[PDB]
Amino acid sequence: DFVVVYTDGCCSSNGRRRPRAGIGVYWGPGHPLNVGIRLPGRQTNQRAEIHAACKAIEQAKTQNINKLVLYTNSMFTINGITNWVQGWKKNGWKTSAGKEVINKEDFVALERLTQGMDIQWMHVPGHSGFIGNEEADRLAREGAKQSED
RNA sequence: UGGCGAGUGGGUGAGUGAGG
DNA sequence: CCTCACTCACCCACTCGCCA
Ligand SMILES: [Ca+2]
Ligand SMILES: [Ca+2]
Ligand SMILES: [Ca+2]
Repeated sequence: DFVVVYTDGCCSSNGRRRPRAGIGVYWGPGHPLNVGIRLPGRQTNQRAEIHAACKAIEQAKTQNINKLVLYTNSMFTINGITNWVQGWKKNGWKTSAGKEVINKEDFVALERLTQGMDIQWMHVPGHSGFIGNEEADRLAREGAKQSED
């Protein structure tokens, strides 16, 4: 009934001068939907993690899939979409310190995708998961090595 | 009061740069 | 496995500064 997918977002030189952010998605051994692309827009790891998910819900919708089990090591991504967003719409998208929520654009994009979607968000220990997370990371790393389109 | 920018030190986890 | 240096961003909350 459900489908299991592994996503990762990386970023070479995160917070440095020339950051390169990539995303990776893993469905199955040699699954043709396995992808590792350079992330357009601002080059951060947090944006890569959110949009690495985003691409998974994107691809699942093109497969008439609505029940998803989504794996990512980003507690930022998981806690934001499952918790913080509801309070953010209520307080005008303001962090605990009163400043604007930086990745609002990415979280709005993510939730817009979760509509009509039944996703079970699951966390992976970044250094203790099995080959699903390990590979998905490798797709992200090699995706950040590419140029944009 | 509104706007803006730095911190403080606990939590969540992430992504890195340089070396053995 | 070991060592230095970071940022990305949020939760909890109380402090400095800047502008009307
Ligand atoms: Ca984008
Ligand atoms: Ca104030
Ligand atoms: Ca850490």
